[PDB]
Amino acid sequence: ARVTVQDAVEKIGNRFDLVLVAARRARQMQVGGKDPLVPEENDKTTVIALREIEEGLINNQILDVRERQEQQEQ
Amino acid sequence: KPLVGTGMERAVAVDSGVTAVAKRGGVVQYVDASRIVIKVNEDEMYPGEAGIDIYNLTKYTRSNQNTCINQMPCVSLGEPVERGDVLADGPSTDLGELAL
Amino acid sequence: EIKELLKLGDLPTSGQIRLYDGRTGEQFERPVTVGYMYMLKLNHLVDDKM
Amino acid sequence: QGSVTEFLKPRLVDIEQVSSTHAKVTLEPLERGFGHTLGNALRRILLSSMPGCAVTEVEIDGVLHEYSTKEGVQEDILEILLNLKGLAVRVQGKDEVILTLNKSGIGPVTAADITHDGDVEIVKPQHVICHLTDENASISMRIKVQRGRGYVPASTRIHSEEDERPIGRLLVDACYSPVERIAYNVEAARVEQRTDLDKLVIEMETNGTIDPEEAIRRAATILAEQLEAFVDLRDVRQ
Amino acid sequence: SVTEFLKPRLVDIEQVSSTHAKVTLEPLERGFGHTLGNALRRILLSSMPGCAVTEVEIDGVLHEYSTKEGVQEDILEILLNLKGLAVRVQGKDEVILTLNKSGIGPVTAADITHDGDVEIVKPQHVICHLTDENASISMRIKVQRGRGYVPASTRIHSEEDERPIGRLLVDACYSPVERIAYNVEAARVEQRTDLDKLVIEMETNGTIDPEEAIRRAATILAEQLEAFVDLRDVR
Amino acid sequence: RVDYSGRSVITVGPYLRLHQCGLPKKMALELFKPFIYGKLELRGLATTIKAAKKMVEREEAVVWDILDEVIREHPVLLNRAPTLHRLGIQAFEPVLIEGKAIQLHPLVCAAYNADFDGDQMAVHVPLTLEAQLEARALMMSTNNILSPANGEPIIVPSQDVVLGLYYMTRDCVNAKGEGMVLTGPKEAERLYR
Repeated sequence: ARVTVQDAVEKIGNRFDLVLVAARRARQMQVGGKDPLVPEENDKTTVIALREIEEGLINNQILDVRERQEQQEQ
Repeated sequence: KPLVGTGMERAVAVDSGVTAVAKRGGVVQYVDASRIVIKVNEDEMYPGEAGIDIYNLTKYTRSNQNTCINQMPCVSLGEPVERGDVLADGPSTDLGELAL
Repeated sequence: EIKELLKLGDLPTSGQIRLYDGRTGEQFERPVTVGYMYMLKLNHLVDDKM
Repeated sequence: QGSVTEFLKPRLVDIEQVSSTHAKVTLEPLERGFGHTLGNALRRILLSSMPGCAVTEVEIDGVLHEYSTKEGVQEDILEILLNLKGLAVRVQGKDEVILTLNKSGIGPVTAADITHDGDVEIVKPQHVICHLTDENASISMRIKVQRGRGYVPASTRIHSEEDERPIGRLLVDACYSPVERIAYNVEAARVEQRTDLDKLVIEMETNGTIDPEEAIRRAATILAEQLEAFVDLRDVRQ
Repeated sequence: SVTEFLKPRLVDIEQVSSTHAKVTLEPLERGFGHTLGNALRRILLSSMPGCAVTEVEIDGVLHEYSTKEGVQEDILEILLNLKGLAVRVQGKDEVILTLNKSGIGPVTAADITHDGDVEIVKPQHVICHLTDENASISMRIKVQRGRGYVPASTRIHSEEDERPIGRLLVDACYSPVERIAYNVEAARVEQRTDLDKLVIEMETNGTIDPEEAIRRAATILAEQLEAFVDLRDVR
Repeated sequence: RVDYSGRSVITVGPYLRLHQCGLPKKMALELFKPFIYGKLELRGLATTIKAAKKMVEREEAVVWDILDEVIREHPVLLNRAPTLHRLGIQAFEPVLIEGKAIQLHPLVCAAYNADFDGDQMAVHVPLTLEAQLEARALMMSTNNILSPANGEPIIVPSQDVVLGLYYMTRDCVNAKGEGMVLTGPKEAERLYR
């Protein structure tokens, strides 16, 4: 389990919209159509989304380019 | 009964009217959870109507607090009973001594 | 009179008995106060409250 | 380099008991480090793990529900089921072995009023159940005692039998713990042979059901059988 | 359901190199949590077979306290570095090695003379740093096989020999373990209410696989009770 | 009147984590029924919604496993009814404990100001993304430590922590052991031996 979000805050500090970003990733994996990029501790797709934000390869631009990429490819 | 106590609860339990006491005590004849009867001694009696004193014990009954109340015999049988002796215990009472 | 009676009951006058752990079996440091007190059960049970 | 081997034979032969409930179990040899761990650990294995047989449930004709009371008894059915729960009996052949009893007379009924069956052990001949006031009072009931392991409350039994069950069956909890309490002695043994050896004696208060050597024996089989899985480890070869 | 109990099987194991031991045992029946870690802790911790330094001899003043000597380090700290070394000894009970140094540099246990029946765990063990100039050191070390932890308070000290004032000899740690610990947690299986869960965290100095030492202690306990359960089980 | 409330009474778990809930099995699966139906749906152990309702009403043992699969990372927010400051509501990660009450972290109990005298407890279930994940990235008890009132981090390691650490750190003349040459691992062998 993630100890503290302050690590992802060190990645990109916002804390205002991190609810919407991590809720958007955990929404993509929770509704279906997305796969976890992190080895699972048995934590659910939400904590997998927290570790995905901590990975550094998921952000606002990644959700915009990936979202428009799935919308254009679909 | 509380192993640490006062001794006022001895009078409180009998004076609270919860326990079943005995009037004109005597040699007990028949016992039961529903009823208790006592043969009254000839020391003090009324000349008319003769008879002996009968008691009807209340079974498990609902209270206003949704609790359980009942009275249980403290005597076996054939035991002499004086005036004012408690025959049965109410809820949270042991041998006429209050234990809640 | 409390320590006189409790001392007459063969118990240690200080009211403290050496106690061992039920889990690990090791002894707790220093004597420990134990006794028997009157407790109370109320209507606050969490089937009624909860 | 030392004595070597292990302190085998803990022993336990030549136990002595003052009464049927009390028990004294003497372990003469021990290692200097095995003194407290075997007694204090073995008593926890014995309380936490142990077979037992306690009164399961009672079915009586003259009582429709637990709160009702028959005419001519000085105690209610709650207290009667408590006194019946206080019984301690062991059985060999089968786990149930139902029993029944009836009497008409004046007085308290002895625990020996139960009809004698194939496997019956009564440790409490002086035990008292209910009472019979006077005139003609005849009690007849059938007690069923099922073998158990731990403490089975009546809620689990009404949960398992909650699908179907007749009315009038009196369900009570079962402790299934024949051993009430365990004590021992930590004193060291002085043997005019060699170095130092520790001994431990157990004063054990039970219900008078299972022998002390059988209790310590079964506890040892539970501990060692529990270590049988620890002798081997999964993966971890190179 | 019947008189028999549950048999746990560990699916997980965790370790960091040779110095970390992390074991998880679940499920365990109620009351079995503290017995396992209690017996393994108090037995495995106190008594294990091993090897340790019984004495050390240093050149110069034979007394414990000494000054100067160009050792760059306090003699108690040299003895600490010597006690922080694990030695593998063959069937012989006692064996004596020596230490002699020259030049400029650290002093590594790998430079100690090599014996066929004596094995060193690490070349990186540092007894002391570079001494000034040359200052050839002369040390005669003796090691024995005990079971226990040798206390410094009570010893014979050979009456009137290398006895010095008090103390004497060199503290010796037989059991090759550093730290032992266990935790009891709640574990549920199906309809079971509460079950014991054992956590074994044991740091080991080296030369022995920690889990292999665990099953060893299992063989000492089961070896002590084996003749007690011998008449209990027919086979 | 809100929704989805256990209305429990506080108990104190010493163990597990500073943020976690000794949510009980009885309070569980009562408010988790939608997640159990959707769980049996996506997983496919059931057939129809009515069949899943039968599986839940029959109190099957299989429902407990997937129920645990949901409960572990599905947080629960907690508050005392006489609420004062922002930290009154905090998100914990629930784990089942047998009982009718909730085991609560005592260091957090001082943050709630709640007492064990029997004061009531309001237990609410957050709803999906914004609630669970907002309370996960914001309202967690370890994520919020500093108190914007005094300005210092508010933690009360009082009672047996102050007494226990007091008895831990202290000195005594003579007694036993004198000095010790062992340094780092002296507590295991020295203390426990």
